Amino acid sequence: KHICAICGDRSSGKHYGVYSCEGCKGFFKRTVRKDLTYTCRDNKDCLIDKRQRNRCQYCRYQKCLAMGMKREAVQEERQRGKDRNENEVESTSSANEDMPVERILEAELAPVTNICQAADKQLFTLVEWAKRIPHFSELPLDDQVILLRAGWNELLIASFSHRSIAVKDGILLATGLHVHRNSAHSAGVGAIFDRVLTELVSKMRDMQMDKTELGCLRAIVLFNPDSKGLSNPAEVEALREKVYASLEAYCKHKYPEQPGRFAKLLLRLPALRSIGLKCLEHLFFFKLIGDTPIDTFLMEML
Amino acid sequence: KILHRLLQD
Amino acid sequence: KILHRLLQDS
Amino acid sequence: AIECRVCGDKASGFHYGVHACEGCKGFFRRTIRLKLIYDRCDLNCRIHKKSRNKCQYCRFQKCLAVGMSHNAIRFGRMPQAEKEKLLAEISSDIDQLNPESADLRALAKHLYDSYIKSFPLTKAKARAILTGKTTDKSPFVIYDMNSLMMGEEVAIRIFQGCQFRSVEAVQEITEYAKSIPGFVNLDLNDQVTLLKYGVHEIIYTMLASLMNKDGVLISEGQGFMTREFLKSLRKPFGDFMEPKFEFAVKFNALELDDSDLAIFIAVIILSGDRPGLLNVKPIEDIQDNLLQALELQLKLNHPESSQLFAKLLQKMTDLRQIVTEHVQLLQVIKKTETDMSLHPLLQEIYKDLY
DNA sequence: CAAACTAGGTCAAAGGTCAG
DNA sequence: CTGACCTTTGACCTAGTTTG
Ligand SMILES: CN(CCOc1ccc(C[C@@H]2SC(=O)NC2=O)cc1)c1ccccn1
Ligand SMILES: CC1=C(/C=C/C(C)=C\C=C\C(C)=C\C(=O)O)C(C)(C)CCC1
Ligand SMILES: [Zn+2]
Ligand SMILES: [Zn+2]
Ligand SMILES: [Zn+2]
Ligand SMILES: [Zn+2]
Repeated sequence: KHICAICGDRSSGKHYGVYSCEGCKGFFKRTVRKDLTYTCRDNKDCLIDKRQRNRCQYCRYQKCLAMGMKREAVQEERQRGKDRNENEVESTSSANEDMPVERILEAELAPVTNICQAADKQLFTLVEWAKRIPHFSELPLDDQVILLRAGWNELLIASFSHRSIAVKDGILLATGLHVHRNSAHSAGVGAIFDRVLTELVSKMRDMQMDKTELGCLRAIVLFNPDSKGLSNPAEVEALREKVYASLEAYCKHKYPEQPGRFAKLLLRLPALRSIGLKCLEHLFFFKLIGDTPIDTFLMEML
Repeated sequence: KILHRLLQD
Repeated sequence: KILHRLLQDS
Repeated sequence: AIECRVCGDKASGFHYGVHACEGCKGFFRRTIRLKLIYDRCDLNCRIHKKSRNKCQYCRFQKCLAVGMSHNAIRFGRMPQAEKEKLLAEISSDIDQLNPESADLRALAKHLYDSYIKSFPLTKAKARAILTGKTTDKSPFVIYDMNSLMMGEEVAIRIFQGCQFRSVEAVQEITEYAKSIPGFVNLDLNDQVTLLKYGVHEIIYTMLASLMNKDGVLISEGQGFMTREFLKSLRKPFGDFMEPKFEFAVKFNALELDDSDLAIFIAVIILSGDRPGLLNVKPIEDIQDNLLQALELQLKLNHPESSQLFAKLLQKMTDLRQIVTEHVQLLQVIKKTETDMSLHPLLQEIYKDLY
C-alpha cells in the first residue's frame, strides 16, 4: 500500500501516527513499553534501511521520533494485575503506623570554620539518627549511602534551624556557639545566613513545630527516591509515602483545630531546599578555593 | 569510605 | 519594576 | 455531561439499559454476539478509562453488575429526562455541594475558567496533539540542523528562542494572577514580589504539560523539538534542558488535568515563604484557603490516588530545586560568552533572585 | 411524519504471541 | 530481540424504533 517512512520497507498501514512497517511498529512499542535507553556507537549517524536497521537501535528510534511516531499513542500492557497490594488489609486497618511516629520522635531525641566544626561533629550523628528511623536499616546498604549522601546537607540544616527556636537573630551550632546574625555579614555570608533566619528559623518558630513533626519531615527529606543510583527507587518512594501518611494523621490527632497544618508543614520543604543548594554553592567555593578549613567526613560528602 | 564505614556496622 | 506596569494595567 | 457506569469517560448514550461509553458498549455486544468466556479473576479490579482493557473477566463482570442487559435495550426519546435532568445528584448538591465546601468547588471552577482564558495551550490540547487524537497536522518535528533550518550561535538562536517565550508567558501568568481572589488587594510591593519568584515555578509546571520523555511542543504546538536534539548542543547549552525534562517526566506521572493544574498554579504564586514580603499574614491567608480547595479538587478527581495531595506539594520543592539550579547555569553563561542580549523583562525578574 | 435515539456493522489501528 | 501474522478495540455511520 505504502512505504514505511522509517526504513523504506513496505508499510502495512499506519502505526502511532506514521506509515511504518510491521517491524518498526514493534520496535517502537517495545522501546516505549519496557522504557529502554539506547546508545549510539557511531556518531548518531547510523543509516536506517530495510537491511541495516537493526544495526543500531538508538539511531532507529530517533528515525522513529523524527518521522513523527508518537510515544503516547502507545497504550500499556493489556495484561497486568497492577496491584502490589496484599488481599484484604496489609497491616489490619492500615495500622496507620507502619512508620510509627514515636520511633521517629525517639530517633529525634537521640565564623565559618566554626560552623563546619558542628557539621563534622554532627555528620556522625546522622548515621545514628537514620539508623534509628524505621525501615532504613532494612534497606540495601548502598541506597543508604546514596540516600544520606544526597541529603546530609538538607537534613543537617533543618535540624539546627529548629534548635534555633527562641534564640532570635542567631543560631546555636550543635556544639554550643551562638553565632549571631551581624556576626556573619562580616564574613560575607550574610545573605544566606539571613535566609535561614527568615524562611526557616522564623516560619518554623511561629508555627510551634513539634519536635516530632520536625523528625517526620527529616524522614521525608531522607527517603528521597529521586537520588541517582538507587538500585530500586520504587521502594524508597514508598517509605516516603508511608511517612506522608503517618505525619498526615499525626496532625488530625494532635492539631484538630488546624486542618491545613499538614500542608503548611510540607511547604517548609521548598525553602529548605533552596537554602540547602545555595549552601553547597558556598562549599564548592571554599573547598576548590584551597581555604580547606574543614575536616574529614566533609571529603566524601563533597 | 567514611559514610560506608559508620554504616558498615 | 517593569512588572509594576502589568500589575497596574488591565 | 454524564459518565459511563463501567469505565468512566462520557457515555455515548443508553446502550442495553444503562449509560455506557462506545468502548464498553461494543465490548458487551462483542462478548455476547460471540459466546466469550474470560477465565475468572478473584481480584476485584478497578475499572477505569485506562485499566478497562486489562482484565476482560473483571470488565464484563462489572458491567453486568451495573445492569447492562440485552433485554433492557430502549430506543426512542427521553420522555421524562426532565426527571433525571437534574443530574440525579442535585440532592447531594444540597448536602455535598456545601456548606463551607460548596465555596471550595466554586473557587476551583472560577480558577479553572480564569486559567482557560489566560493560556492558549492547555494540557488538554497538548495531550491531543501528543496522542495524535486530533484533527490537526502532525507537529513539524525538529531533530537537527536540517529540520531547524526550516524555521519559516544556533545553540543561541534556540536559547534566546526560549527567553522570548517566557516574556509572553509572563504576561499571561500575570493576568491569571489578577483573578485570584484577593491578589490585587495585597500591597503592590508583595504583588510584584510574589511574581518575581512565581513565574519561573509556574513556567516549568506549564511547560511540562507539552512534554513527553522524547520531546517538547513548541511555537503554538505546531512544532516539536526532540529531547535528543537539544541534549546535544554547544558545550554549555547541552545540559540546559535535561533537568526540565527529568522534572517533566516525574510531574507527568501524577496525571493532573487542567482543572488540577489551574489551582496548583495559584498556590505557587501565593507563597508566604518568599523573601522581601511585608504583610505575610494576608498572603498566607489566601494560600491556606487555596490549598484547602486544591485538596478537595484532587480527592474528587482522583478518588484512588494515594497521598496525591502530599505528592503534588512535594513537586513544589523540586521546582525551586530547578529554578535555583537554572540560575546557576544562566550565571555561568555570563562568563563563557560575551553576548547576553537577555530581554529587559527577564532582567527584572532574574536579577537579585536567590 | 420529524425529531431524538440505538443496535449493529465496519475498518483502521492497538494489542499479543512465539518461532527464528 | 525481531517481526509475520492473528485478535481486539472502539470511533463513526447507517438503518430502524419510539416519543410528541
Ligand atoms: C526548548 N523550547 C520549549 C520551551 O522551553 C523553555 C525552557 C526554559 C524556559 C525558561 C526561560 S529561558 C531563560 O533563560 N529564562 C527563562 O525564564 C522557557 C521555555 C523552545 C526552543 C526554541 C524555540 C521555542 N521553544
Ligand atoms: C547554614 C550556613 C552554611 C552552611 C553549612 C552547612 C552545609 C551545614 C551546616 C550544618 C550545621 C551548622 C549543623 C548543626 O550543627 O546542627 C555557610 C557555611 C555557607 C555559612 C552560614 C550559613
Ligand atoms: Zn519500517
Ligand atoms: Zn547509531
Ligand atoms: Zn465505559
Ligand atoms: Zn480482574
